[PDB]
Amino acid sequence: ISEVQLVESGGGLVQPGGSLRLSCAASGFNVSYYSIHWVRQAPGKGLEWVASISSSSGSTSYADSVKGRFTISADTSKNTAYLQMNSLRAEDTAVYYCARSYWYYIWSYSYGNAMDYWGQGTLVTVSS
Amino acid sequence: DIQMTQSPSSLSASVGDRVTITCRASQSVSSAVAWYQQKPGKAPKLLIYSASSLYSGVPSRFSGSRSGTDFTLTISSLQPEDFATYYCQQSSSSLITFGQGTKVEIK
Amino acid sequence: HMEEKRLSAKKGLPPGTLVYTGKYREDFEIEVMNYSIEEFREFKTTDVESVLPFRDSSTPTWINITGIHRTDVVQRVGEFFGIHPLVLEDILNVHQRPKVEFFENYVFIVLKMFTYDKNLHELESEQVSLILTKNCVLMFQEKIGDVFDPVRERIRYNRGIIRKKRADYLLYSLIDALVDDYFVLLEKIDDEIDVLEEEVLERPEKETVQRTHQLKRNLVELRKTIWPLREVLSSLYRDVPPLIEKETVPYFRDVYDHTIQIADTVETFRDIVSGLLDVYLSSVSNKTNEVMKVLTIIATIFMPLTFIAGIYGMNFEYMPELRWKWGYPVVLAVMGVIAVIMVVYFKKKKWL
Amino acid sequence: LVYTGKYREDFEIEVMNYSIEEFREFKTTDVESVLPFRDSSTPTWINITGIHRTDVVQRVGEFFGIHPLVLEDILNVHQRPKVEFFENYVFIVLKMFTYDKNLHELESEQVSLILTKNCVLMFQEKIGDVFDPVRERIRYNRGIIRKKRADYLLYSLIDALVDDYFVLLEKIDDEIDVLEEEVLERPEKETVQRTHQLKRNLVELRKTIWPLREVLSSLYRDVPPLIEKETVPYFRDVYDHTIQIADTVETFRDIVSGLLDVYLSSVSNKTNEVMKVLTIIATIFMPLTFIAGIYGMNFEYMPELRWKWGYPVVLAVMGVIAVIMVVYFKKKKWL
Amino acid sequence: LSAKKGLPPGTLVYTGKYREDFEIEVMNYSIEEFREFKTTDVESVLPFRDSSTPTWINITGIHRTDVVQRVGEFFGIHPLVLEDILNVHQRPKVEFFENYVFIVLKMFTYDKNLHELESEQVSLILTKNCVLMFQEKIGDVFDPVRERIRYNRGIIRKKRADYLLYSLIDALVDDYFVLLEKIDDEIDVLEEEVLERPEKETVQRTHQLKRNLVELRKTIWPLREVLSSLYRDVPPLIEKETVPYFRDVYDHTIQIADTVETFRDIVSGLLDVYLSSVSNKTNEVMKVLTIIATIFMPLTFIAGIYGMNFEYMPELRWKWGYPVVLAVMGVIAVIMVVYFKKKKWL
Amino acid sequence: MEEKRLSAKKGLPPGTLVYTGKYREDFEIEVMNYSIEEFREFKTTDVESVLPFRDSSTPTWINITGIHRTDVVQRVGEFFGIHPLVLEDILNVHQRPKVEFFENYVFIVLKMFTYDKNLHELESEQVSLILTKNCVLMFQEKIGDVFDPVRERIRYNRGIIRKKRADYLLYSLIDALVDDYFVLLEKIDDEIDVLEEEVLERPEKETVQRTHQLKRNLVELRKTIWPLREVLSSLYRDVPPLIEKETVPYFRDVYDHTIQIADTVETFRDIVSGLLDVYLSSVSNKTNEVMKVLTIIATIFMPLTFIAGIYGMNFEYMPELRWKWGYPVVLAVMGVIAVIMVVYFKKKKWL
Amino acid sequence: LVYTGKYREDFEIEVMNYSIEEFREFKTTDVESVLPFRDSSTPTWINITGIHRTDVVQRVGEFFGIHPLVLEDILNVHQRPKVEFFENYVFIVLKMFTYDKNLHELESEQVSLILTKNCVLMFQEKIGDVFDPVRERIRYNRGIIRKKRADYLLYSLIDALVDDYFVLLEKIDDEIDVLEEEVLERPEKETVQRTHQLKRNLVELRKTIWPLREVLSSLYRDVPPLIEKETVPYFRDVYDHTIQIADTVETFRDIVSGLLDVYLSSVSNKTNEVMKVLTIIATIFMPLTFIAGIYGMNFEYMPELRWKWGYPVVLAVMGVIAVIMVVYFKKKKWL
Ligand SMILES: [Mg+2]
Repeated sequence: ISEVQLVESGGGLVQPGGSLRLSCAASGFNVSYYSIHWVRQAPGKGLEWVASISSSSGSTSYADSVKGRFTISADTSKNTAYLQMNSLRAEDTAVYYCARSYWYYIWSYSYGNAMDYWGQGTLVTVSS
Repeated sequence: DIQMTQSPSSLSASVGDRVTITCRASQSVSSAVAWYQQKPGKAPKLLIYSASSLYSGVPSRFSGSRSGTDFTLTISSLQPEDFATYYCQQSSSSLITFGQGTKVEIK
Repeated sequence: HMEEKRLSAKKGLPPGTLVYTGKYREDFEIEVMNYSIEEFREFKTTDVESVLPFRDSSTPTWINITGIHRTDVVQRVGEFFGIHPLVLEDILNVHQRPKVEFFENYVFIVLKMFTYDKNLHELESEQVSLILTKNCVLMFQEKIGDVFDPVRERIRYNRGIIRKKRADYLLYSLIDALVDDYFVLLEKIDDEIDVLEEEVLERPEKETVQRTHQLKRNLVELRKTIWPLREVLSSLYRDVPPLIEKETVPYFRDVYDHTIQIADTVETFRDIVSGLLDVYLSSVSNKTNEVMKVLTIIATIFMPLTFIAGIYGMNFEYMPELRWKWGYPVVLAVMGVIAVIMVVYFKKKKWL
Repeated sequence: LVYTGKYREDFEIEVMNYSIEEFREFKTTDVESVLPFRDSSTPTWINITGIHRTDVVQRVGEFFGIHPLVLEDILNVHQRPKVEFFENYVFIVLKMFTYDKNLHELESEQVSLILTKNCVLMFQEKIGDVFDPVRERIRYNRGIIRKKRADYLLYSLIDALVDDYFVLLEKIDDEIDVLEEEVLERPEKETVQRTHQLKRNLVELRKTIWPLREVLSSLYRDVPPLIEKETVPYFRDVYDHTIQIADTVETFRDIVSGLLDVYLSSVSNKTNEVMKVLTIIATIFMPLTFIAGIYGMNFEYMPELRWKWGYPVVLAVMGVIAVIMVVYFKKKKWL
Repeated sequence: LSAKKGLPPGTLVYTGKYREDFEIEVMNYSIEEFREFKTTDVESVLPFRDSSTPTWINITGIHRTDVVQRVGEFFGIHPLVLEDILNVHQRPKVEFFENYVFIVLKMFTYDKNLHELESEQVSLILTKNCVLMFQEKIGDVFDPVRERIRYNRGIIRKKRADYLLYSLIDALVDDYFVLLEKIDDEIDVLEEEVLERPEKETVQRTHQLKRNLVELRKTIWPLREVLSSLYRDVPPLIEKETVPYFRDVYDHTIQIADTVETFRDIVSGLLDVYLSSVSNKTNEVMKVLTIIATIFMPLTFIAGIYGMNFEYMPELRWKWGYPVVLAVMGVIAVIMVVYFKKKKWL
Repeated sequence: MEEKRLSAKKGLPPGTLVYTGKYREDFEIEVMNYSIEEFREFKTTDVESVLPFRDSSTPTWINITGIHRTDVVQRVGEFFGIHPLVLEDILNVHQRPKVEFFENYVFIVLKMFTYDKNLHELESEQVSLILTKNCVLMFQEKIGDVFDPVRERIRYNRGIIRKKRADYLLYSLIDALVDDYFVLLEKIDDEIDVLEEEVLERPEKETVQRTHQLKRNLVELRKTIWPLREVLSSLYRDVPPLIEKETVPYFRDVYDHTIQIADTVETFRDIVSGLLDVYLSSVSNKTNEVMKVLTIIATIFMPLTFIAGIYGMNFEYMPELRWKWGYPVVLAVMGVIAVIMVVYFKKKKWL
Repeated sequence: LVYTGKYREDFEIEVMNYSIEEFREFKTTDVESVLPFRDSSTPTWINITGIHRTDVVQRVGEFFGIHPLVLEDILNVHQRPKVEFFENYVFIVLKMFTYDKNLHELESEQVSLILTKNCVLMFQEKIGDVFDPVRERIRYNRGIIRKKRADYLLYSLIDALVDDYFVLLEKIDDEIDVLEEEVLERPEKETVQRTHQLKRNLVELRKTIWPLREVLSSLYRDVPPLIEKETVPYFRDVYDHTIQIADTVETFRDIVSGLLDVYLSSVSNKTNEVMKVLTIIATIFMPLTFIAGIYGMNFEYMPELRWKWGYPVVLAVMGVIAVIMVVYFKKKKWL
């Protein structure tokens, strides 16, 4: 029923040092059976992976640039992912994408995840 | 962290040519490298995973090869719809990092 | 070995995640055949939930889920059907040999299909997992293309006696179809071995030896995958669980006899491969014999001639170089003499 | 429908009716007259030679009530021997092989039998089969074949065929002995190809024989529907024969492989033998020639002089170095 | 040679190579009674089927088909197994009949000096309380059974004919044991020969041995099978009390098979080892062929440089001239030889 | 003649007790009568002091180590009602491993192997178990066992050995024997690796002798392994009255262990089969190195000596009268040809 | 007491005494300062860097009441990984590894862990190890190690060792991929030596990793009360990780073996090529040298005057026979 679709929301202008929560709604799949990544892209720069959540266990992963500041979570009841951003700096203005990843197998000791479907991406501006 | 240095950065080629983009991992990653493409203003689209396997639905012209810590994406014959930025990603560790990108433009 | 069954933790992975250990991710589909004595209904779909209410069905049913790269559908089916998480891992794990396990409510059988492409001389293996429950047979595959078409035809057109029996006969039919596919694969290996052996005698190049070595590896893998199949059938007809009826055991015994035949054929193949391997070495050694024979012919004829030429070409200022008929031509005669005899001697050994 | 065989030269019909009193023979080149037509009183034996004229096959299938499927299965040549049972008759398919000392390859023909009450209806492909002695038993009234029923006739035909298999095995054994002697004493390049061809013949025999053993094991021990219980042991005979034949073939296979290795053992040795020659002569003449080059010099001032017969001195030192080289090769056992 | 040609199934022609001697040894025993005699007359020993005590009739040298035919007719023995018993080239087997059981087995003899294996066919017909054993010539292996029944040893005297058949089969299996012992000794000798001192003829001998093995297999595997037919499905003719005993012999048979199989594998290795050896040896030869060449083929070339007929030769006295080049020639040899001394080629 | 003869007890009747082994030194009897709350160890020598144990109501582990004395075996068999054929099979060392289900007892014969790393020899000693009523009889040839963990488990309440009947004791014995097979397979794998390395690096005659010895040992070991699967399958699939229904899954586990052992043995056999061909290939590679050296020197110095001899005949019409620095230019030609031929070999990568 | 290894450059002692309230760390080069810590009820982690100093390890051995047999085991560097269970202390022997992608060598440094009540003793051989993450976790209180007993410390150390094994596996995977690419296409003499070295390294890694898996299995499955139940699952998880390693190594071995196989396939073809070259070169020069010598004697009656300008004609015939030989080598696929 329905195709896979990731929809980002909550982005917008915010004062430096503030906080806002980005919401990623997933339709077409259960968030519990996959991993949800947040990837940041600054205006006119390359991609930058910022967060990752595994809803089946609550295991989280954060980039060194945002460790201790960003908080990623997911709720299966609403089938949604959330990224709470506080102590927000002016460097964090960027477009955020919410992507779904699946694990694949290379050797018995090594695994890797590839991001199948990405969302539209919401622009967050930190200035003024 | 693992640094993926991706070269070139401003590759330019004509339709029907053969394009090779290389990217090198700072340390050892066990073939867990993916290749994405991104057109301006749109979300990235996955092309290659496991550095050799071809994702479902993408054209067969894309190919991926690995030699040690050097990962090469090759377009055998360019198309008018194949001019976009290309990104490596290493997923060996839980901290996954992207390359700096390689824009492909008409010549 | 034996211990409390549990999920296996893996490094660099969330504690509860199940990973598909395969390469095929092209497509996914679910085909359901619910048949009885009177009427049957079949349908192919993509939504998983549409086939969930078939768990509690009085009539036997067959749910073929092609494509297990979608771990979500596999997990949902296993969770609703009451399948153990370790069994789900075994379904998703592909780098394992065929096996059989017996649980309270289901029996779980891992088997390997096989395809052979003469071009590229490749032997590809695809894992199929069967779960037999009280009134349903689940079959997890990897990609489009199975060897269960005869069983599908029998269900559709009411041939055989498969319609009059329960799911145990369906499981037997699937296993028998897989064994027949194994027999067809062995016939293809017959053809490949014959074609390779008719060439290895007269075209002894390195690519032929590479083909022979990869064929030997293919037969090694075939033995390693067919012996556990024999054990699976043996445990299936000698340790029947309550799920499998007392009847239909002789059918499993017939399948066991078929896999005995297959194992014997593989055993003969394991020696035929070495028979082919020896021939290339024999032929190359024969060619080496020929080339070195002509080399030693030349050496034997010419080294003494050069030696005696050097002997009569060294200056001492007192040398009997003036003899009957001026002396010199006799030397050449001697040359020819100490030449022709050598050739005659080689005619004793039939060289050149 | 159609067949696959290659022979279309000759066609024939041979009926041989017999009983205790007297026997009848027609041998016509057409359907013409078929007296029994399920007479159920006289044992009949009808050979038809030829498969090009399929019309007779369809006619006899239509009359005696042979199912169309087995009629279709009849007109095949690339099929293994087989057997089927029916409430009215039984169906049987075997094959003859022919061997010669010309090019070492076996000519194969497929021959079918059908047993109905007092009727042995059979299809051949070529005249001059191995069933000639059996005809003798009919003609000269020898043995107990001219006693009762028609199943004993089928047993006699199968016994004649397994006797043909035995004589073919004897010919193959003689060929393997000849190749064994050749490999042991006269290795040749074509010898390995001949051994491979012989191995191909043996693997063809292995392919064919085992279905025959299955056919015989199905005729016995299965409680055949319509076969006299007095004649059941006779089948066992040929069954045992088939088993023996199979075993022989298996052994032959193994022994052939042995040749395919032992020949190699000579070839790798042959190289080594040639080794010594090339290693000996050089070791005797490469230094000697060098010594000549030492005395074929052009140096102005040398010890070169009549050093008490220096020319035979050089010849004698060459002789002594040659003899020490040859005695070193004697003690090394190279030559 | 196994070809009966175009003969009826009721033929009683004998196919063998032993017609020198022919006797009948009769041993009739009970719990307290013993009798034994040799005879050359059929009717002297003919009326024994209607007896209440076990008897053993060894009719050796089956080349006069009249005695075999008369014995078969008197006992009601089917002429089919008359043909089978008179056919030497028959694999071991068993047939069950309502009134008797028929067994065909083989006795093997080994000649070490010529390295050959001789086969003889023996048959045992057990009927009620009588055992008719048909042989081919003088001499057998059943002698320990004879001393057992003559000196009142074991429990053979106080048993039925089934135990006598079991004892005869056990003696035959024991003969197979000793023959495999001889073959094992031969294999040990051959492996020592091919591993320590390999020559050209050795391989031929190896082939001969291998042949014997497969031929032995041709007889060994049916034997196992026939004993199986005496254990997993026993007729009323064989007493239940003696059923376990046959099982024991069955074990022996399967053991024999295993041993034979093992032997085959060893022989299969042997030839490969020979290849190894010869390959090693040729390597050594190559080294020598290089050494001399590397020593003497360069040096003579130097002579060819200074042996030309050109006129402008710095050859009169160039620091004594002549011997100097000899020196450097020898010098070169030094390097060459020490080079080889550093590569372990001597 | 070696101590592996099979034609022993040739002229002997069935049921005669003859020992056909090589060990005749040690003899002892060890009894471990264990119950739910006490255990008694009664290691003694006289047979008469252990016979009354057959009527006990608790599991017993009579263990007669050293069976060269036929008198003790005969007395125990007579007291326990053991068939004479079973006793003669017990004393026959070369008996194939097997299991027999008699009416009052179960008779098993297995083999345990000892393997010395210092000297490549694999010795086999059989063990005969007789599970009779509530008692287990063990027969063996010499001191030195593998059931020491079973002894420790009985002495100190580590597992559930004392909470069950004698069938579980038979289970523990079989499982310990299978574990011994596993560890000896590991040792053989170690030698497989060392011989593979020796074949790849140092091809000699000692190497081929060691390979042949390993092949012989492995084929004997496989011959012993194969009956073990049948023994275990008969133990659990065909349930006898003596073996209780509760013990069957344990025997199934041992059957799985035997299947794994057989698979590993087959893999080892395949490796050993390939090893000799690997040796031949390695020796061929070394001789090819020698081939290449000889061919290179011949290539460099045959044309050179030919064109050195081309000038030097007695032709007085040759332009040898100082054509244009003839000797230096011909030496330069020698050097040029040598250099270009060396470059050609470098192109072929031989040099 | 003898130290079998080869690392004896430096020696030092490290102490981590941590609890919930606080931790104290000190690096000392004297033996005495570490003796009293057996009495401390808080978890304690001693680290003896050098075992070549037999005096300090011996003093620790008889002060902690551990049998001299385990001392000999500690000094036995060439020892398999193993585990020993005793009444008051558990003994473990493991092997670290170091891989550098320049020399392709795999050197193992044995490490011994002795766990006693509320303390862990480490015995190493060289400066530098793989337990740095455990040190950081203890220092900065990142994990839950500070709230557990010494059994969790042993678990953390074993887990760090397994992680180092994973890193080594990554390096070996890179090496295997590079070597496979270089062997399948463009082989050379260096590649086969690299393959042999890689096979030796994989054999050693397998030969070490299986005893490690046995150690972990016997450690969690049934253990004395030395380690609390709370840490029982954690060890279990580590065992699973080891399984991964083991399986990977097995797979890796197979791949490497296959490579060697193909290189052993074409040795005889190389022999044939080499002596094709040698026979061609020796064929066209030995008779030429022979006839040069023939015209190189010193006979007076030699027909050496003029006769069509003297020398050149023989050169001609040389070329003649030469091209003849060339023709004889143009065919037969020699050239
Ligand atoms: Mg001269």
